[PDB]
Amino acid sequence: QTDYRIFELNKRLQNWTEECDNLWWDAFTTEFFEDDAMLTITFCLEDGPKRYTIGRTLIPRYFRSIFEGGATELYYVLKHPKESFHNNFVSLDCDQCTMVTQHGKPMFTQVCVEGRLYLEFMFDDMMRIKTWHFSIRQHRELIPRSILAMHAQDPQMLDQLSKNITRC
Amino acid sequence: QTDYRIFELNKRLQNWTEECDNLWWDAFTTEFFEDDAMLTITFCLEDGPKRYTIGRTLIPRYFRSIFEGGATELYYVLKHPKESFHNNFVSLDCDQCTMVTQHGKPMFTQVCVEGRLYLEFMFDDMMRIKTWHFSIRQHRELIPRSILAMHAQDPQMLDQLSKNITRC
Amino acid sequence: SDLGKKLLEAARAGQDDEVRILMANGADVNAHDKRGHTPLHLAATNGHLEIVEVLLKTGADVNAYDRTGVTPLHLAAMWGHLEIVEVLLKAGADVNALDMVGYTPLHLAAWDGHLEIVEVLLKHGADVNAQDKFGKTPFDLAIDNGNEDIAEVLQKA
Amino acid sequence: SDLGKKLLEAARAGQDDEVRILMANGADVNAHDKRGHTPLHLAATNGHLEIVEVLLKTGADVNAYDRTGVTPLHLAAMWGHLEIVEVLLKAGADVNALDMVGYTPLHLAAWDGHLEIVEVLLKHGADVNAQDKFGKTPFDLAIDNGNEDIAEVLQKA
Repeated sequence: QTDYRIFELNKRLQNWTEECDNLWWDAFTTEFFEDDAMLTITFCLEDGPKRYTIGRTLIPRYFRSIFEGGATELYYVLKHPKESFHNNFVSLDCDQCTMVTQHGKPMFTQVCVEGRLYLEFMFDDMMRIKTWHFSIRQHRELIPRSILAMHAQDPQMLDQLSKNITRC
Repeated sequence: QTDYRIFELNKRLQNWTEECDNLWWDAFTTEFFEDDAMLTITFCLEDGPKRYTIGRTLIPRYFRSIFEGGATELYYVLKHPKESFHNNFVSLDCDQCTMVTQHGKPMFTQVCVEGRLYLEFMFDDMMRIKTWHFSIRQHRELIPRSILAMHAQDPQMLDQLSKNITRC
Repeated sequence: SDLGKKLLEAARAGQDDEVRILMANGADVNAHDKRGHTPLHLAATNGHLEIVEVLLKTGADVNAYDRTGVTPLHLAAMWGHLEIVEVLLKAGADVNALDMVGYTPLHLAAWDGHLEIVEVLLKHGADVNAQDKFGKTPFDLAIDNGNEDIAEVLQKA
Repeated sequence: SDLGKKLLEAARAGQDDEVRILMANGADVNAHDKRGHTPLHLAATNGHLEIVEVLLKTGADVNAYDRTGVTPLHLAAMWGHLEIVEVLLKAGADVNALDMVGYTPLHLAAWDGHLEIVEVLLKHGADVNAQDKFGKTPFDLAIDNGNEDIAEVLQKA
C-alpha cells in the first residue's frame, strides 16, 4: 500500500527540529528514496518557467531548504490518489495533492501549495520512491484570524499582511 | 499499527460529499468503531463545562454534525502519538492532536482544534476504536491572505472577519 | 435472501418503483442484513416516508431491533424525520424502546434538536426521566448538544 | 570494525575529544558504513572542520567515494562549508569528481548558493561546462534554484 508510505514520510518529518544535523536529511532520504531517485518540481505558471530536476545527492538539500524559510512543519495531503501496478514498480497519481507548511513560533502563516504529485515506487520490501514529480497549480497563504483583530486599525500593517511571504 | 487506522479514517472522510446519505455515517462508524464504542469530547475551559459523552448509536450523528457547519473537509493530525499494549486492547495517547476542518466552496476559513486525543482499539483483525476521548486545549481559525487584501479599506467588514465563526 | 438484499438496497436509495417490483416478486419485508437493519430501519434513516408507509402496510415489524437494540423510531428521531416519527407511532412503535446504550427515541431527538419531534414523543408518553448507560436523560443530552429550547420543554414533565 | 562504528558516530556528532581517544585506540580513519560514508564524508556534511583536518592528517582518503560516487568535497560544497572546501582542495580533493548523477562540487555549490565556495572551486579549475545526468550545468542549477549572483559569475568562464 503506497498510501501508508506517504503517511510514514509525513510521520518522519514530525521528528525535525532546528536541533537536527544535515545528516538527518540523508538518513530521511535513504528511508524513502532510491539511490538513483529523481525529483522534479514544476512551479506556478503565473511566474516564468521555473522547474527543479535533481538526482539523489541533492534531495537531502531540497527538503532541508523547505525549513530554511521559517517552515517548522511539513506534510503532504493526498485526496483520492490512483494506485496502478506495472512490471518493476507501482505508480501513485494524485491530482489533488496539497504540500502544507506552517511558518513561525508561534505559527503566523500556513502555506498550501496545491498540484498533481506523481510517484513511482520500487515494488520490493523497502517500497522506496524511484520518481517524484509535483506540478504546482496554485499556492494560498492562511493567517490566524487573531492577527487581523490585532491590526484592524493599522492600514500600513494590513498592507504588509496582505503580501504573500513565499512565491510558491 | 494504530497510526495506519487514523490514516484510513482520514482517507474515508475524503469520500464525503453533500450528496452522501445519513447511512454513509453508519457504514463509516461500523468500519472504525466497535458496537459498544464510547466517544467523549471535552470543550475549551475558556467557555463553561461542555462535555459530550455518547455511545455508538449517536456516533454517526456526531460526525455528520461536523459537516452541518459548512465544513467540507475533516482530518485529524497526530504529532508524536504513544502506542501502548495491554491484555484486550492497544492505547494511543496523542497530546498534540489537531482536528482540521475547512469551511466553504471556495475555502474561506480553516479551523484547527488542538487537544489530547486518547484512543483504545480492539486488538483483533478489525482494529476498531473501543474508546475516543478528545480534551480540547484551544482552537484557532485561519483565513486566506487574499480575503484581507480584498477588504483592506472596509473597517466594518474587517470587524466581522475578526470574529470566530465557531466556538470550539 | 437474494431478493432480501435488493429490497434493502432499494429501501436505502429511496427507489419507490423498485420497492414495488420486489414486493410484487415476493421480497421479504422483514429481511435483515449483518447489522440487523430491516428495510424499515434503512428507509427511516434516509427519510423515505412513502417506503416507510408501504413497508408498514405489508407487515414490516414496526418494533424490529438491530443487534444494538435500535428500532426505526430510534433512527427516525435521531435523524430528525418528523412525518416518519408520526407514521411509526401510529403503527404502534414503542416510544420508550431501549437500545444497548439505554437511549430512547427522546434521548436521540433531545440530541438531534428537532423541537416538534420531542413534543410528539412527549405527547405519546416518552419517559422524561429515562437514563442512558452514562446516567444522562433527554434533558441532559439537550444541554450537552446545546439545544436550550428543547431543555426548557423537558424541565416541565 | 567495532571501533570503526564509534568513530563514524563521533565524527558525525562533532565530538573532538572522542575522535582522539578512538584514533589513539587504533580506529580505522578509512572505516565506512553500508552507504560507503567515511568519517570524512560525515564530518564534511555536519561542518566539523577540526575533525576534517585531523582525519586528513592521519591518512583519511581525501577522494573516498560512497556507493553513489559522492566525495567529501561534493558534500562540503553542497552543504555550504567554506573552510572545509578550502582544507579538502589543499589535501588534493578532485575538484571535478563525478557522482552517479554526473554532479560535480561546482553543480552542488551552484545549487547551495555559496558565492565564495563557487569562486574557490573555479580558482581550483572546476569545469564550468560539466553536464549532470539531465544535461544541466552548474550555471543551469543556479538559475533553477534562483541564485542569480552565482550565474553572473558562471556566464564568464
